[PDB]
Amino acid sequence: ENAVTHVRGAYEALSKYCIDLTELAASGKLDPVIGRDEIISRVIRVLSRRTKNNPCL
Amino acid sequence: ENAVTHVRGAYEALSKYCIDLTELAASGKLDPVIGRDEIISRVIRVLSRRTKNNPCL
Amino acid sequence: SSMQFTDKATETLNAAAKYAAENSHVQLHPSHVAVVMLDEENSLFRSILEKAGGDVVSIERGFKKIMVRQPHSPELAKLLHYAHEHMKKQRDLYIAQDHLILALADLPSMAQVLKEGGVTKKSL
Amino acid sequence: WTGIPVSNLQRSEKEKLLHMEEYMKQHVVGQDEAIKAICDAIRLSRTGLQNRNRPLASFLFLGPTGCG
Amino acid sequence: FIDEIHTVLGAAIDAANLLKPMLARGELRCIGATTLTEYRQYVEKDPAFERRFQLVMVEEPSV
Amino acid sequence: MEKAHKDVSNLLLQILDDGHCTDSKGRRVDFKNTIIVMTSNLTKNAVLATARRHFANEFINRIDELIVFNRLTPSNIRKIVDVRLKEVQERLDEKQITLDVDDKAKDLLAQQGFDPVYGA
Ligand SMILES: Nc1ncnc2c1ncn2[C@@H]1O[C@H](COP(=O)(O)OP(=O)(O)O)[C@@H](O)[C@H]1O
Repeated sequence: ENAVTHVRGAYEALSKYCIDLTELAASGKLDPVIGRDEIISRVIRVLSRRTKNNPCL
Repeated sequence: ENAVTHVRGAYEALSKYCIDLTELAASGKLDPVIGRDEIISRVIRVLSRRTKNNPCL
Repeated sequence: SSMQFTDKATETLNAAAKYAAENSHVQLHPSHVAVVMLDEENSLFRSILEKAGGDVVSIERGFKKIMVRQPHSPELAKLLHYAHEHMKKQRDLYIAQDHLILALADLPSMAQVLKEGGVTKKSL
Repeated sequence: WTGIPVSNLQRSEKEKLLHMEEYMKQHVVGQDEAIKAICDAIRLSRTGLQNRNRPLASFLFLGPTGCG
Repeated sequence: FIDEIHTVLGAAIDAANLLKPMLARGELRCIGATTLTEYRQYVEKDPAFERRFQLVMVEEPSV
Repeated sequence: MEKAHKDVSNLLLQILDDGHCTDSKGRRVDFKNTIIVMTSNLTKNAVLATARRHFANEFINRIDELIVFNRLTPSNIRKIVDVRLKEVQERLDEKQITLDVDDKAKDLLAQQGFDPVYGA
């Protein structure tokens, strides 16, 4: 009984130090982006290459 | 009998940790100040204020 | 358990230990806490009883009779257990003076004074 | 107690080092010139051709990853 | 997504040494986002950084 | 074995010479039966020359074999995706389940899941 009182009264470091962007999009808390169709399709093509596989905005 | 002991052990904290400067001046055991007529009287003209009533030499 | 205290709570428990020296006592009974709070003018324990509708005279007589029948008491360890539960109920983090007052209605030997004085547990 | 069958322990020491280069090529296919070089340092230090003051073998995997 | 990459590549402190084997071997990829003024003084001045980061231009909206 | 200073580099040098290290408690663990392998990333002639300049001079030459993994041959990628799917078939033979894969799905699991400079 005293153990649960002192405490109360993988993905651990990614939720405390960083902010998951997919969590806000899957919950309806992220603003949509309309007009960047010529940039999103280019980032995917960069990650599927050998030389220069890191896009830099 | 157990109540008069804790009381004994005017003011107590002012006679055991601070030296009263006005006591030595009333008995003549304090040297006078000659020449500071424009500085000593200036402190009196500051304590009678509403804001910044703490003059610092 | 993390039973942290505030600045105002330490001024009451420390004064309750020295208050029993004049009344000829050799132990720290939890009944001495309510006596010290009622002896101070415009205290926190007195303002609570005025809003809940309770006679402060009948309550003081209840805790006074328990002190006479008395010869750190083990009862104090049980009082701090129920007082820590009120800290999480009010959505607070520290333990103030009002948190120690709500624990008096949980003990079977201390809730009788609140009933005869007109203090309801649901209204407190 | 462990799990490895008895047939994998009753093999001769002089016969396991000969077929060692052929067993590693079953799952890893592509590095025909790298697996053969692995047995060159193990079979040399077990036949008295290397000083006993040195360990078994000292390797250094370089190049791109994902090969095996 | 690394916002303002010129700080992590050598401002907090220099952390580009621990991220070079990750970006080269493909173990941990990242997306850069910095200013063109700061992109020259931290990427184009290093031959090892230019061969791994590709120039991605962002169009600015008009009317 | 490249994200460190020179403290652990000099300690591993005595293992390849004396064959045992000095323990803090006072032991001499003989490393005569423990193989030492490393993993780094520093055609194949210009790759091994880079790692020789990063470490010490009296350490990169005492290595037995400097096996440098080259690029993946495209003709051998098809033979890799065929032996890996066999393990899935072994877990379904006890339930009388025949997992068949056509020639179209084998090409997608080879040109996408494998790449020379990206990793498996
Ligand atoms: N022939 C193969 N068939 C299937 N998977 C392989 C093959 N060769 C390598 N892999 C996979 O590639 C991965 C390489 O991991 P690796 O980069 O060595 O990890 P680490 O960097 O932690 O040592 C392994 O997890 C392994 O499952």
